[PDB]
This record gives sequence, C-alpha cells and structure tokens, in this order.
Amino acid sequence: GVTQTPKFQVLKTGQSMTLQCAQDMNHNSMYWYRQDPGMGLRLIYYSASEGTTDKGEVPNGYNVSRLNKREFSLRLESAAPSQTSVYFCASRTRGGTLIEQYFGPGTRLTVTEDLKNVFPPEVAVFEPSEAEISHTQKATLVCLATGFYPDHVELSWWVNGKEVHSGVCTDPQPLKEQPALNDSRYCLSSRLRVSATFWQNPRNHFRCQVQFYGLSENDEWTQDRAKPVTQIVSAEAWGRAD
Amino acid sequence: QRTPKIQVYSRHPAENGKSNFLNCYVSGFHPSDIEVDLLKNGERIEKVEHSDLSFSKDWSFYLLYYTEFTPTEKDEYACRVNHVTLSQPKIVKWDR
Amino acid sequence: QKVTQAQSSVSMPVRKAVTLNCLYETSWWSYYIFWYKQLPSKEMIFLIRQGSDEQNAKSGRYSVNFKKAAKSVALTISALQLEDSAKYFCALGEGGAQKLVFGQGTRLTINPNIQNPDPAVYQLRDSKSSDKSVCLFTDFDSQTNVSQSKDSDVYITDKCVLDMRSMDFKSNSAVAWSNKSDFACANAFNNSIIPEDTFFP
Amino acid sequence: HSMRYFYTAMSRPGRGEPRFIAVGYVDDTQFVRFDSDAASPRTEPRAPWIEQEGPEYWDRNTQIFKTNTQTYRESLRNLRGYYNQSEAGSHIIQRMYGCDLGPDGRLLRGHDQSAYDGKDYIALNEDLSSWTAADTAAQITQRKWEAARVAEQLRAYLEGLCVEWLRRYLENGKETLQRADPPKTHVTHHPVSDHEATLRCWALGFYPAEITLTWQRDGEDQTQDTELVETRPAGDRTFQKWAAVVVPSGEEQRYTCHVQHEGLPKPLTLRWEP
Amino acid sequence: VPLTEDAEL
Repeated sequence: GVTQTPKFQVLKTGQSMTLQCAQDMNHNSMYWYRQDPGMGLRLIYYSASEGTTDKGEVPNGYNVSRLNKREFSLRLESAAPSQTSVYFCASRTRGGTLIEQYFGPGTRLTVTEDLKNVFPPEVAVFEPSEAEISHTQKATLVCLATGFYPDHVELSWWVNGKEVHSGVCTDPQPLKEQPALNDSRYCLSSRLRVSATFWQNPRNHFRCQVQFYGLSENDEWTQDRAKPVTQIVSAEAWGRAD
Repeated sequence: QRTPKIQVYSRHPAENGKSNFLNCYVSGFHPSDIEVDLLKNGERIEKVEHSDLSFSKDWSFYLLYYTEFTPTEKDEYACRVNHVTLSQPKIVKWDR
Repeated sequence: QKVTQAQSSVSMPVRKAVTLNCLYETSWWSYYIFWYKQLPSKEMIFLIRQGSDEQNAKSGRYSVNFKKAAKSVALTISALQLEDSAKYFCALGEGGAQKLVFGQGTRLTINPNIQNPDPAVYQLRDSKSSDKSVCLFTDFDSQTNVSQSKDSDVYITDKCVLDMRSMDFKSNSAVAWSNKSDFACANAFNNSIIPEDTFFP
Repeated sequence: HSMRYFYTAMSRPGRGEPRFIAVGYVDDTQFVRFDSDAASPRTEPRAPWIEQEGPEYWDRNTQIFKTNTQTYRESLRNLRGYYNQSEAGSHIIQRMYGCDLGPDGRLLRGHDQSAYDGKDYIALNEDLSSWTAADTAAQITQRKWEAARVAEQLRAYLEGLCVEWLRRYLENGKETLQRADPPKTHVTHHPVSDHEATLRCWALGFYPAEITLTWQRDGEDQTQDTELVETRPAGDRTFQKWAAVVVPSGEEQRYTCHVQHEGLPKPLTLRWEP
Repeated sequence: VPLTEDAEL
C-alpha cells in the first residue's frame, strides 16, 4: 500500500522537515494533500509520474520531489504555525474504473512558536467504584492522559499479557484544556470495563500505556524541566477484592 | 514492413496558367517514418505542407503532401518518396 | 463550497440505515465522486466510487443515489453497525488529473440499543499519583447527550460506546474530572440534561 | 455517423522520448490534432466548427493527451518486456476507438482496438464487455485490463460521453457535417492498342468518402476486371476516386459507369460520349 | 472528446 514517515512530528517555527511517502502498487499518479482540524483534504501537489517538479504549482512554504516511481517527498522549508496539519500522501492507478486514491497513514505535524510549549502526558488510572460493582457486577477503569502538547499520543490498554480492545472506549478526539489558546495542552480519556469477578482478583494486571511523540534525545533543550522527548507514559492497577 | 502506395494529382482539373494544388498522397506504409518531396523540374519544392499522421483499418499509415502551384504546358511535377522498405527513393511523375 | 456535505453530525441506531448528503459543482464533462471515512487514528478508508458516466453505485452496505442533473450524490449506509461510527467525506475528482476536492465531512455516530438502561454517576477511586477526582456517567440510554462543563477547571468528555464482547454487552459513558476541592460528582454533569432516574450513590 | 480517435505512439531510442500523435474525426472530417513533438504541445482545431468550444475545452484535451504521452511511454516499456525485446529498437503502438451513432441517437456500435508494430494486439469485443487478445503477450494485457475493469470504463464512455459529444459536434457542425457533397463525374477514353481502350470513370469533390463506383457491361458488374484506385483526399476535405476497365474497341457503348453516393438524388449511369 | 484516461497496456 502507501507508507509515510514520520507519522507524528513537532517543529519549531522556522524549522525545515522532509515528509516521506512510498507506494509499492506500481502506480504512477501520486498526490500530497493536507487536512486542517475539522476540514476536508486540500491538494498540495499532484505528481503524474517521475519527472521534474512544476514549481509554479507548489504552494509557498513547500518543496516537492518525486524521487523515483515509488517515492515522493514533501518538505516544509521554514515551518509556520499555519502549516500545522495532517499531511497525506495518496496514489492511484490510471485506466479502468478502480481509480480511487489509496491514502497513506498521514503525518500529523504541529508547528509551535517555542518548544517550551511541548509537554508529555501525565497518565493516571482511576479504579472502579464499589458502588458500580454492587449495582451492575461490572467494573470500569478510567485512564486519563492530561496536559500533553502537541496532541500526538496513542493510548492502549494491556491486561494479563495482551493489548486488549474488548470493553474499551477511548475518546475519538482529545480535548483542549484551554480552548482559547493556540498552544493549549490536551487531555484524553479511555475506559476499560470488565466483569466484577475479573476486577476483584488481585492476580489480574491492568495497564494504560500512552505513547507520546515529542522531541528527540539529540535535540537542544535549555529549560530547567526534563526534555519532553518521545516516550511511553503508563499507569497501572492490579485487581482487588476490597 | 509495408511499402507506400503513391498517387500524384491536382485538387482541381489542371488548366495551364490557373492556380491549383499539387497533391502527393502516400498510403499503405508501415512504419511511420517517411520522406516525401514534391519536385518541380527535378528540383525540390520548398513550402510543402502535409496532413496529420493517421492510419487505415489495417493499421497502415497515410499522409497527404501538398503545395499550391500553377501548372504550365512544359513544367514537370513529381513526387519523391523514401521509406525503409525502399532501396532507393521512388519518383512518381504527375500524370495530368 | 465546491463540494458541500449538508450534515455536520448525524446519530442513528444500530441496524437502521442513514443517508449522508453531498452536492457538488463542476464544469468538467467527466468526473468521479468518492466516499471515504476517517477513523480516530486519522486513517482515510475508501468506501465507494461513483463515475459520472455510470449508473448508481452499490458496494455491500454502501450505495450512492446519483442524481446527475442535480449534481447530488448522497451515500446511504444500510444495516448500520457500531463499527460504522466515523467521519465521512465526499470527494470530487474531475477529469484526468483527479485532484480531489473534499467536503468538510459528516461525523456519524451509531448508537447502541441500550435494552436495560441503568444511568448512574460513580466516583472512581483516586490515584495516589494524581490530584484529580474522576466521575463516570454510564449506562444511560442512547438518547442522552453529554454537554461540556460550565466551569473552566472541570473537564467533561463526549459520550463513548464500549462493547464487552464476552458478555454481548454495550454501554455508553462520559467522564468528568477536576482539581477543585469543591468538585463533586453530584454536580459534575449539572450542565447536561440527564435522566430523571440517574443513580447517585 | 461516427466519432473516432486515432493514436500513434512511437519509441525512438537515442533520439528522444517516445512521440505521441492523436487525431480525432467525426465521420470523414478531421477536427482535432495533438503532437507531443511540438515545442509546447497543445490540442489544435482542424475544422472550424470545433472552435465553438471554449478555451477550457482545449486545455482539458491538452491535459489528456499530455498524460497519454506519458502512459504510452510506459506501455511501450511494458510491451518490450512482454516480448523480451532490446531497448535499442524502435516500436509503435496504435489505437483506434470510438462510437457509431444509431437512429435513435444512442450507441449503435462501439469500437476499441490496439496494435503493436502494425499488427493486431488487443481488441474490445462488440459486446463491450470482453477482449480478444491476438497472442500470448496480449493475454498479459488482457488479464491486467480484466482486473482493472477497463472494459467497463470503455463501455460507459462509448455508450455515454462518446455519443453525447458526437451528437453535440454533429449539431454544431451541421452545415458541413450533415450535408453530402455529390461527386462531379465524367468518363474518359484512351486507346491502349489497335484493338483495346481504357474507359475511366471519375468521381471528384465528394463527401463523405463512402462511394460505389462500378463498371457494367450489358448491365453486368465488371468487378474482377475493374481497376479501382484508393479513395484519396482532394485537400479541401472532399475526396476523389476513379474506376477503369480495358475494353475491346467497338464495345464501348456496352459499358456504363454507375455511381452511388449519399449526395446524389438517384444513382448515376454514365457512358462515354465522344 | 477522447476517453478521459488511458490504461497502460
């Protein structure tokens, strides 16, 4: 299919970054699009085949290069906050009817004026209420990931050696903790619901794991607090009969 | 490989002293590369135009080469064609 | 808009059908319409294609009612499943370049059939690692809508559907939390219209 | 009535990238051309009535033919691979396709055929739903086009866009496309022996190109004895043709030239008149 | 108008 790297990226204003795309479907037609929050996708550049980029068709702030038949790159030359967006690559066949575009997984790119706005999540697990257990014979755990910026997280639940999906719901969108601010930090909640008997066994192990994407270990950092690098932040709970 | 058929003719009935068009129609050839000149008394005529490359149901190509001319009694016109199927150019005189 | 989706957000019960509207403008004599859905991961998934020279498209539970003179291409999804919740996009590809023009999308929420509603607000157990108190509103019928807090230091999530597959059991919930010392679950959802029979233990 | 496009793609290793030429016809009237070897290649009109279309028409046709130039480069590479051919040789792909218009104004018959180096390669069957491959290599194309549903794409075009725009062109060019120009005719006579002479029947300045020129002797068609030249362009969008028979001197009065053409109110019967 | 898009052979 279509692959893209990186899936998540934070940049400081003025930084440059190359986004990579590749497709293994023998396609010639490839595309770069961007999607702002709450909007549809808007075309950046259509590359019908290998060849020289038509710079008159490249929007200001970007460089585009079709490297070979498979590979297609989009560079932000000097990143601006207005370029915060999800960048999608796509490709399609030409001829016949099956010409729908196949999308890559996207690059979620956030540009901030100052890397001191970047924070990993704090993660905590809140254990089931005794009242819920006695009212329903079910037990809901809640995981809260709070105070993270950019909104670049992946949350998972792990129980007894397996990443689980049954009984789980995670908010489809993070919430802005301070909606009036452009660099507001974010929160995200998730629920895992199990039977009361499963929760009440202290041999059972529940973990909420949040992969955060932030700075690289090689990045300069002159703030007093710890460098907010890409990292996993987790919280856990073991069952209990009381 | 298919060798060109050649017809040499005027657009209108030729009348000495009256402007007309001299046509060389080459057809039935393959592949498409071909050299066609119209000749006036053995000399190549400049400002000769030709139609857009097309082909027939059997895939063979055809082209019309043409120039405006004014026939006279003694001036001799001809078409000279070279093609990969020909060991030497073929010259076809205009039979008025 | 050159491609306009009429709905911004739609809710529908499981096993019913839903129609999502899309109107477009073009002077091209040849084009296609494509419907996609977008997951929470942001992944974009192709659903169905409608060519300008072809009859109404159908693909499994998806169909397009192509009204070409009206430039209308509404998607209908039949036999709705909980997995159909997603944001749906209508996209126009004109001519040979197929430079897609997207609508702004429609959020589709498929609601479970809560057979035995048991609306309740529970206070969860504190975390020794956190200064927050957490409140869970759960087990309400799908007609209940959850609203954001009137207080800026109280946070409330949208309603979420979970499916306990081992028990064939679905439930709705929303979460509220706050740092404040005067925060009580009894008042956490005061901003919402909640069921009269909500249990507050 | 009919519409046809004729495509020629030619590789030329060492002397540039492959050349792509397209010409379009309504009936026997060429109305557009495109040639990738121009400095800034553009679709151009070749009959006045197509110039009723706006600038967007020309830009869009140019986009399509520029894309075809690239796609046929890939097709040429693919076919070299199918046949294990050297990169040093020159090769040609040709395609002719389009629609014939029925009396109700809908599709009578659709057409789409391709050739490689002047030989049949693959053709859409008359049902517009299946292919005939000429050899093993063309079966590679056939499997790819079956998976890609190319036949469905062509069927929709032939039943839809093709007939829609053919009808538009016929109406826009009605005054020239929908009026037949009858042939101007005469018979000439030239001795070839003491005892034989050539009778030649001429048909000049006619449109469309379809015509029937026949010699009869005592009312019997002389088909196997008749020399017919290929119908040829006059250069003004009309056509010319002649038919000749060698006859015994003294028999000329037994011979009649019969001319059938859409422009004639009734078929003509012509005789040599010295 | 021509076929809007050609397939590779």
